[PDB]
Formats: sequence, C-alpha cells, structure tokens
Amino acid sequence: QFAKPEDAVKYRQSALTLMASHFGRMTPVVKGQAPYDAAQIKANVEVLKTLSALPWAAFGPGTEGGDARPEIWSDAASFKQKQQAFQDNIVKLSAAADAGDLDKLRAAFGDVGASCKACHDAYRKK
Amino acid sequence: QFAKPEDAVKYRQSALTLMASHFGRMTPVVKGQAPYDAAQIKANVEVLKTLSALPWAAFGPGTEGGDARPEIWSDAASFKQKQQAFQDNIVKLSAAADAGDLDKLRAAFGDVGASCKACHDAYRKK
Ligand code: HEC
Ligand code: HEC
Ligand SMILES: O=C1O[C@H]([C@@H](O)CO)C(O)=C1O
Ligand SMILES: O=C1O[C@H]([C@@H](O)CO)C(O)=C1O
Repeated sequence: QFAKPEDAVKYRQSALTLMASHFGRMTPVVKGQAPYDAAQIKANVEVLKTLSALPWAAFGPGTEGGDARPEIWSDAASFKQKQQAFQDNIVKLSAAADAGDLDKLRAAFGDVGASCKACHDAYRKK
Repeated sequence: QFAKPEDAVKYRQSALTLMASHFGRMTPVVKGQAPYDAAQIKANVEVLKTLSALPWAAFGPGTEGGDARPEIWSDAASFKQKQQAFQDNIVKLSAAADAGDLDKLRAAFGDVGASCKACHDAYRKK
C-alpha cells in the first residue's frame, strides 16, 4: 500500500509510536501507582492487540530505511521469529487482561516488554 | 497518557497517518483498478474502524499544537459533532464491507472521505 519506500518507513514509525503509547501508558497501572480498572485495561489491550500486528507488513521488500537494520531482510526467518514471539506474548497479555488479574497482567506485561527490547537489540540501529 | 502536549500531538499525527493509509489504500479497489476481495476489505475496514476512534482522545485540554486549529477547543461541541459524523460514516463503511458489495462500499467510502475533508476544512490549519 506504499507508493515509495519512505511511505512504508513513515507507516511503521507511526504504528510503533502508537503501539509504544498503548503499551507504555499501562506502566503506572502495572506498578500500582495508578488504579487498576479491569475493563479499562481490557479495552486498551484490545487496541494494543490490533496495533501490534501492523508494523510487520511495512517491512516489505525494498523498504530499507529508518532505524531498521538491513539484517531484517537478509535474515528474514529470524526476524519473523522475533515478531511472532512478540505477538505470542501479546496474546498472553490479552489473556491476562481478559482475566482481570493484576498479578498476571504485570507478569505478561514484563514478557511483552522483554520481547520489544530483544528485537530492538538485534534489528534496530542504535 | 501524555507526559507533555507534544506527546499528544505526536500521537494524533501518527494515528491519522495510519488511518489515512488504511483508508487511502482502498482507493484502487473502489475505483476498480485493483481487484475486489471482500474478505480482504472486511479485514482492512476492521483495522480502520479501530484506528478511526483513536485521534480524538489526543485533543484533550492543553494539547494545542500541530496543525490543529484552536477552535477545536473553544468550539468543542461542534468539533465533537464532526468527529461523531465521521465515526458514523465509518460504521456505514463497516456495514458495506461486511455485506461484501462493491457498490455499497464505493458509496460508503465517498461518504467517509467527505467527512474527513469537512473536518479539515473547519479545524485543520492550512
Ligand atoms: C521486531 C520484531 C520488533 C519488535 C517486537 C518491536 N519492535 Fe520496536 N522497532 C523495531 C524496529 C526494526 C524499529 C525501527 C523502525 C524504523 O524503520 O525506523 C523499531 C522502532 C521502534 C520505535 C521508534 C519509532 C519511531 O517513531 O521512529 C519505538 C518507540 C518502538 N520501536 C517501540 C516498540 C515497543 C513499545 C515494542 C513492544 C510493545 C516494540 N517496539 C517491539 C522492531 C521491533
Ligand atoms: C475532525 C473531526 C477530523 C476528521 C473527521 C478527520 N480529520 Fe484528519 N486531521 C484533523 C486535524 C485537526 C488534523 C491536524 C492534527 C494535528 O495536530 O496536526 C488532521 C490531520 C490529518 C492528517 C495529517 C497528519 C500528520 O501526520 O501531521 C492526515 C493525513 C489526515 N488528517 C487524514 C485524515 C483522513 C484520511 C480522515 C478520514 C478517513 C481524516 N483525517 C478525518 C481532523 C480530522
Ligand atoms: O514502551 C516501550 O517499551 C519498550 C522497551 O522499553 C521495553 O524494554 C520500548 O521500546 C518502548 O517504547
Ligand atoms: O486519504 C485521505 O482522504 C482524505 C481526503 O483527501 C478526502 O477528501 C484525507 O485527508 C486523506 O489523507
């Protein structure tokens, strides 16, 4: 859906900005510094679930640029496994949110954050 | 969820970039220049539906900036009506996509696009 590679870069950077906001805004809740409203979090994690599937289609062939390392393309199977592990951890976070349990939410939240960082460590320029 | 007003601006600009891509990528389909896959469009419009609810929470009090006109805040009821008309037209587009009918899709698509432009004409700086 991108006329030029710059358009895919702009897309993925916007998707990740959104995804970072919907993930990160829950930090005060999982730390206990903001109240835990199970319905509020369930609804936010549903938004996060939709957003977290979006970046990966915007790393198609020929869309080198931004802070993406070229290894995303030359090691595509390994990149796909990092994105699928991440997505699997988002499924786990959805489960916790749907269960309404702050203990499970905080554990699932930490797993997701670990998966974000692991991908960045391998595939994001510094 | 925004530490500073700049963060709300960055959010809404990223949300609209996404929303513009999920709307605009259907232009070749509704013009007949790309094939119509009812399931493909249904799934894309579901993504668009989620994204099209996101910008409005990022125009909260004190988040003046970007290309937002100050009238968004001083005429809040009129801005809310433009965003709700837009959202209602997205419901209509979802209905058409869910029905699998290219004729209805193209009409609903044009209604949504009209609603985007009407808001920009009143509330977006040029
Ligand atoms: C690989 C499978 C990744 C996972 C999982 C996550 N991120 Fe990521 N991120 C990745 C890349 C390759 C890049 C660079 C994209 C580019 O072309 O520039 C990024 C970048 C970011 C950014 C910066 C976005 C920008 O506005 O320029 C942020 C804020 C970010 N990523 C956040 C983030 C979060 C919160 C994640 C888990 C919930 C996450 N990423 C996962 C690769 C991957
Ligand atoms: C008011 C109810 C709006 C509706 C409906 C739509 N848009 Fe909009 N848009 C609006 C404002 C006030 C602004 C400026 C935001 C800012 O703070 O800068 C915008 C901006 C855009 C942009 C530019 C985003 C950027 O990256 O800076 C685009 C591409 C855009 N809008 C697209 C768009 C589409 C496709 C819409 C209908 C599907 C749509 N907007 C509706 C206000 C409103
Ligand atoms: O909110 C975020 O969380 C991840 C990471 O900091 C987790 O360690 C990331 O890259 C963000 O912007
Ligand atoms: O794709 C878009 O459609 C609307 C508008 O052009 C409809 O007239 C807009 O502002 C876009 O970026």
